[PDB]
Amino acid sequence: DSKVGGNYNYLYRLFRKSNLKPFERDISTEIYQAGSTPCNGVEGFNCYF
Amino acid sequence: IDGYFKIYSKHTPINLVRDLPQGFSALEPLVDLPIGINITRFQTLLAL
Amino acid sequence: ATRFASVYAWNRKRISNCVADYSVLYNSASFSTFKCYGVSPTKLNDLCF
Amino acid sequence: PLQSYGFQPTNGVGYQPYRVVVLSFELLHAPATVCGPKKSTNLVKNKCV
Repeated sequence: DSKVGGNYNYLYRLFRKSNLKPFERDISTEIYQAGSTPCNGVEGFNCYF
Repeated sequence: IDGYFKIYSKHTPINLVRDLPQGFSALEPLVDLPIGINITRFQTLLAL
Repeated sequence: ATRFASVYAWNRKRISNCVADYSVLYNSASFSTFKCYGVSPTKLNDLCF
Repeated sequence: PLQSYGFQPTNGVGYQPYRVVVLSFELLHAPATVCGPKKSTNLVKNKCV
């Protein structure tokens, strides 16, 4: 699973609104709003993929 | 104790020439310093 | 502050014996970067140090 | 050993000055000299709450 220059085939969820329930799966790609400011579907301050 | 330096006090009127007076009086908590230093000795400060 | 330190002589101020409100910082939106390590930026306001 | 930054306002953003503040929090058995505000609710009476 590794290669020179780095393999990026594998992803992991870095941000979520709440912890997953047992054996739960979440494939959503909606930009996470960490702050009070809305993200309008684009990355920005407190708005990260 | 428990990570603090803790102080209690009370002041009372007396009329005596010498020695600690009789009777009961409970000291109230004064201040509760969150200070971590080690202490093993002390000395009194006096006004000339 | 009007003048910051040179990075070779980076200033340190101790913050203590006080009540914080990190939400005022995090919601300021004045900042280009706001990264927290080990502590979540949101839960930071619900915690003591 | 020290070199000065040349900050002209017309420089590219990678060469422009950035201010940084790093907040370092320590968690210990020592007393909590700093804590967050723990924002209160209104107070209500004569009801099971």
